Amino acid sequence: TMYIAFILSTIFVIGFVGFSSKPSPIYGGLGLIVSGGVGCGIVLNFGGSFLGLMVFLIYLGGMLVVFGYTTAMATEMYPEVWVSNKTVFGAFVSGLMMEFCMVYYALKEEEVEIIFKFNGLGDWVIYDTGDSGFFSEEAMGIAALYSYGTWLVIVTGWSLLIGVVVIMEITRG
Amino acid sequence: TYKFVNMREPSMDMKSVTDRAAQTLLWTELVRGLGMTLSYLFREPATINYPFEKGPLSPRFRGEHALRRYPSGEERCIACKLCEAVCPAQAITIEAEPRADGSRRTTRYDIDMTKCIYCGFCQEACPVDAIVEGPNFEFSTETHEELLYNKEKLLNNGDKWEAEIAANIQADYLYR
Amino acid sequence: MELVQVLRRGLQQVSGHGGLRGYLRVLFRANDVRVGTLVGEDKYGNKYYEDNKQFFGRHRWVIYTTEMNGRDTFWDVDGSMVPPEWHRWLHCMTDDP
Amino acid sequence: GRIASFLKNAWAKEPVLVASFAIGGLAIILPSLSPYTNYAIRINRATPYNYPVPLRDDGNMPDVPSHPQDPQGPSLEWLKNL
Amino acid sequence: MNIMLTLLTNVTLASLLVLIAFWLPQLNAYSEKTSPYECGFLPFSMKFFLVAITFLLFDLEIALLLPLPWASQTNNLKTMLTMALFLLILLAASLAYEWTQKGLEW
Amino acid sequence: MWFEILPGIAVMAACLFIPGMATAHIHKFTNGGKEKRVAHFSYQWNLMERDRCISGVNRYHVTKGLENID
Amino acid sequence: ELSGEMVRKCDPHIGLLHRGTEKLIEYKTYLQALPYFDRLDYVSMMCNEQAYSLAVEKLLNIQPPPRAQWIRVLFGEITRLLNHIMAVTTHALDIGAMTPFFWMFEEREKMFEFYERVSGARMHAAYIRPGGVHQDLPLGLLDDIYEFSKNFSFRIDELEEMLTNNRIWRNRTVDIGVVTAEDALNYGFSGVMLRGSGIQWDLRKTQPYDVYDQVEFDVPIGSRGDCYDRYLCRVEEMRQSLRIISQCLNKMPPGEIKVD
Amino acid sequence: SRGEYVVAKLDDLVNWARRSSLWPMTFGLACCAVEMMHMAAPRYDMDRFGVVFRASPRQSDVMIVAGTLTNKMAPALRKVYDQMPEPRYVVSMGSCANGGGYYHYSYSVVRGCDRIVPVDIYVPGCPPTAEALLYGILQLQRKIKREKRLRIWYRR
Amino acid sequence: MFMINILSLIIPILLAVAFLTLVERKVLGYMQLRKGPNVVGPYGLLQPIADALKLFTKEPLRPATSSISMFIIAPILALSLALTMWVPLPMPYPLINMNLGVLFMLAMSSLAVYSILWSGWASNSKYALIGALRAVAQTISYEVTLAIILLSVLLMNGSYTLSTLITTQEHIWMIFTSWPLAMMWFISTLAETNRAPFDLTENVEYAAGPFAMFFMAEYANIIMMNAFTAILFLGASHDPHTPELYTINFVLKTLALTITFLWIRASYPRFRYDQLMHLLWKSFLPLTLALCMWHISLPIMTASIPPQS
Ligand code: SF4
Ligand code: SF4
Ligand code: SF4
Repeated sequence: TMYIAFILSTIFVIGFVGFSSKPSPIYGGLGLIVSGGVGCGIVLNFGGSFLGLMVFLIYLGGMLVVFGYTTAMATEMYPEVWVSNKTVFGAFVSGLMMEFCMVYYALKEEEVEIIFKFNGLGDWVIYDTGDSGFFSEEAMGIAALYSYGTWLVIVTGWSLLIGVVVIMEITRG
Repeated sequence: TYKFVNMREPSMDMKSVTDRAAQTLLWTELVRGLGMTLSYLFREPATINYPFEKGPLSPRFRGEHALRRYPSGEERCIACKLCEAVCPAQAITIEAEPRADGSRRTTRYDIDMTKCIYCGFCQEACPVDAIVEGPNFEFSTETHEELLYNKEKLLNNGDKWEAEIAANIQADYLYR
Repeated sequence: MELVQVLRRGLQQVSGHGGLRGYLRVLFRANDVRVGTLVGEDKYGNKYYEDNKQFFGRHRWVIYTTEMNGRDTFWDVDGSMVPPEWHRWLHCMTDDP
Repeated sequence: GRIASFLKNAWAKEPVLVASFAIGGLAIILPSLSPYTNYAIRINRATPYNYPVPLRDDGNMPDVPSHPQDPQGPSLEWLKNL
Repeated sequence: MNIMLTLLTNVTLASLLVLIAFWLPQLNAYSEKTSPYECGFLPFSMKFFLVAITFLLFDLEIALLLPLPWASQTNNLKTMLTMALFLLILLAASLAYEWTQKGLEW
Repeated sequence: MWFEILPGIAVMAACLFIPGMATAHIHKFTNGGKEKRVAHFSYQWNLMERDRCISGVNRYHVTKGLENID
Repeated sequence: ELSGEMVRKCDPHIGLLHRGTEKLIEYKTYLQALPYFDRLDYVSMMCNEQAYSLAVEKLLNIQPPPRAQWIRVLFGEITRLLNHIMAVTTHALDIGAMTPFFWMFEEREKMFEFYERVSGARMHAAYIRPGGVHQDLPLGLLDDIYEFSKNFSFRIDELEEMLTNNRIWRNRTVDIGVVTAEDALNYGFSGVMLRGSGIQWDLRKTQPYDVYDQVEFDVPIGSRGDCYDRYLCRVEEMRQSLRIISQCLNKMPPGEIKVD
Repeated sequence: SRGEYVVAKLDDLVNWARRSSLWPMTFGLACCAVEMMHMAAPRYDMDRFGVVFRASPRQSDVMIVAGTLTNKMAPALRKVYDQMPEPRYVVSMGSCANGGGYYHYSYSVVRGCDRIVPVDIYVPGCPPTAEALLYGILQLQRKIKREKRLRIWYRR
Repeated sequence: MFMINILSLIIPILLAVAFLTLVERKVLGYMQLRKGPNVVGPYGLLQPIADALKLFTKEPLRPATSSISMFIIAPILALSLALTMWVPLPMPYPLINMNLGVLFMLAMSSLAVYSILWSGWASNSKYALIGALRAVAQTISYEVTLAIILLSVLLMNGSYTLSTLITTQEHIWMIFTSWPLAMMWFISTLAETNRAPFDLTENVEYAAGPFAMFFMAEYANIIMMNAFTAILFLGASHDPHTPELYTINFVLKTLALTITFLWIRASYPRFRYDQLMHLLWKSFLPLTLALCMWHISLPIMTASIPPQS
């Protein structure tokens, strides 16, 4: 279980290939839910509990659920799987093969370099030895948004409100 | 002579408006209804324990048709066939011939209970109290053919239920 | 308090059905465990009980016999097992047993 | 006058909104007009999340407490009373 | 490993029950209902999508409102309070815009 | 009457009672007859890891007191 | 034809229970035709018989005996309770409120016993026959009717306690299916439909039949024409029916039960 | 034998489950539906026996034909019946459902629902009293209790 | 031993759901002057077993699923998420103690929504999709108000840790401090589980086993939500030496809340989609926002900011 993070990252890539093959929307949405869940697992493994639950509650919970909502109401497609017609099947298989080639060139060869330099050592090495005491670094920093990042709060809130306005103006016909 | 349902103006007294808003916000009437159902919970249930307990019934109850006999043992039916005529569903089929003795005894008294409406006109028409709807309501069958009752079936039903049928007639003949 | 009286009455009902065995027997054969005066028993074996205290509809009840006309009725309590003479009293057509 | 009637009409017709505006409004005005807000700030600062890194005594720091527990230094007695 | 074990056990239990409910009960022979799904041939009303996009945006604003419990421990209580009230006021303003204008049609 | 519902509610109550009791008992049984320690922050875990080393049997439940010193 | 969630054209297709009763009546005698009317409205049985009985009596140029007329009205109002219970409870049941249905249906079971005590059948009675009623009331029937009516008012109030003031019930009934008074008359609406819109019309008052002229009651009148007002009207009709029932139980005259 | 004993006991268990938790669908067509409601009314309370009125015909086990099956309604009855899952039992309530009753000679009345769908229990009456309908259901329960589907499969 | 704990959390909940079916039947009946299941076993104690056995023997009909794959995943997701939501709950000691257990619960409920969408879409049934989308709309509105209420009440808890709620409510139940939020929270929980009056009567294509599992998942969610309400507002005394006391009190509270769920089910007429959303958008949401403002300002203005740790 020392390479659990690497396994999760590979599964993340696999799910990305799955939904990036542009399959039937329903099957793709799943290809994204699976990858999203994996990514949350990776973030939790690095210690980002709040951010891990963030994607699960917002991205997977709401963003992808509204995406599915649309696919369900505007359903004009013939259902097909990732291993369906060659257009999707070949793309999925080729993506998996490219990922597997990267993995082999990464583990068997320690210093793998395609566009960036990568080291085959387990990601556990990058973890830093330190103690936060009675602290949640992630939580404390994110809560500092209300104290330090007042400007960020203002801009993000204005963007949200104007987003509601824009959505209504667009979907008024 | 006529009553105005609804048609009640709401008072705009600040106290009245306050109580109305209290009803809206604090959900008072919903709580009242909830309490009513809770009261119904602690009442005594009205379910009878069938078939160990049977529901109330009156002596005038109309059920399974039955052919009766005189105390001597002779079939009361004298083949007048007026019960066949009165039957609003044309369910009774009566064919009669002079018996060996010479009396008007039916050779066929067939009533398909699957067509009878259990109106009771037959028992009201019979001039000798021969065909009388019995007290048995639980005579469900598994095949359609069984519902069609022969004369023999009617005679057997009469012989089986005679005690109750006679008691009920004795308890109701004065009203009729 | 009256709660103790209720529990005691339950135990009395347990005793009145002839011990725990009979109490369970009436519980699992009739789904009712109240007791009443044995008005009478037909020849087939069905026993008829009446309790005026119970509300109309449950004042009179019949415990069906185990064996009737060469048929096991320990669990198969047919509604037509009631004899004609008892039918009047059980169905409240008359008030005379 | 006219505003007073409007409030009565609003509570008569849409009491939920009237309550929402009132609760929200108080949740803004009341904080500024409250003395315990100052205390709430002090309590947050008082809580010693991290170690109080000692300073090297130079001989010219009378106020700074060079001891475990003596009069020099901040006091949490105010909180104890609260 | 404990939480991973819980997830694995729950998922496997559910999948096993789905197996014993989808393939085991259909083993029993029940003749054959030679009954075709007679089909012989779109309500994409905005009434539904609007409920969805508005929910997405309100959920986004709720996401910004999540770190509030830890944000109450900040020394700059006034600033944090002002920002929190600002975010809540913006949520209320978005709701009011939709309510006042042609929105909340659901 | 209404007390006839009580049997089913009691059975459900026992069913729901099983989990909490099981969790508490298993926690105490696997944590040296003590409430299972919590690590919500790194400091708490650091104490556990130190305690594990101090015990010498790689178990944090066993705690060494003044008898262990000197 | 639904615009997604809005009703544009609701075409009612009927005839799923067309049994050709009218033609069958022509092939049977007047007495034999009476049971058919019981089936027509299987919720209000004896009321159907009364209408047929009055029509035959009018053609026969005969008058039912005074006792029978009071008996007809007494059971007629009992029949009105049966339907109003059925109408309100089943309407609430379809809306979602299921508890009131069972509460009032036990009272409906009690009233069915009154039918069976006087005719021998629970629903279809054929008791009101052209010329009067089939038989006289069984000794003790009137006393039990008084007992039921005495405790029936509480039951109606319990129904109101659970529905009338309930906001969800009002939202599902208030300002729903509003019918203008003029439309109701032109569309041939009758009964609660007319009264719901405020039209002060009731045959028991305007065109008295049997001994309804000898009873005193009040006609509930709606104000808005929505379902809620008609719901209130039907409830109030149940209350006023008890008023008529009490009068009949105290004015039942001695005499025969069929025209002599 | 032991095999017969095991199969018989298992068959009894299966029979008990179905007869105890029969789920009927209310195909209320006419007057008989009213008495069916009185069966589910507090006095008789079919639910006490485990017979709960299942609105969904796709999750029902007993179709209680209550009323006059007209020619116009006849196709619907059969189509609903074949969309019921198995085991499915049909209980005919009322003379109209049994053999047309008052409308046997009508021009637009099916001469009994037996023609359209196979019937298992016929409840006589017009309308059959709620106890009689309850009696029919209990008779159907006893009918299910007698069924030996597994035993016949083993002895085949 | 940990696996034993997982089993002792999963199996009892399923049995409790099975008997909750009978409890609901009997409670509704006795509120309707009827006796619930009383023939099948003593006091109907064998009724759930009979129902389960009948269901797992009924011929399963195929609903022409556009994607069996998906049609089968929906039940699995629902049941697994329902089982998982029980894990973080502190019955005094939780199985898995998470610093952010509350957010975990919310996320699990959010994923559960997909089961609805997947079921309807794969069902290949216009009416199925319409009804599924209506369910999506209903759960959409509840999540917002539920999240806001949960955040506001946890502003006095001091964190998202579920265990801390016991300590916060050690002296006084949270409801006495936040009763309006409690009202809206309970109604929102009703809306979440589609329990009446937020049902949409008239995933039905599911046959027998599948349906049975969906039913079990829904009722387990009912029990879990009532437990969450109990822990949030109806705090219970916990003696560290004897946790059984807290377990008993908590179980009793959860049972009371489920009984209230049934009591409401047979007390009120069902809402209408427009009415349900004009509640969860135009009555609850503004009040939730105002109360969130109040529950942010109150701890600061009263110097009652709860401890972070
Ligand atoms: S009316 Fe009576 S006597 Fe005449 S045929 Fe019928 S049963 Fe016989
Ligand atoms: S009771 Fe009516 S339906 Fe039955 S045989 Fe007599 S007349 Fe015919
Ligand atoms: S049998 Fe009688 S009560 Fe039943 S539907 Fe036919 S006419 Fe109506």
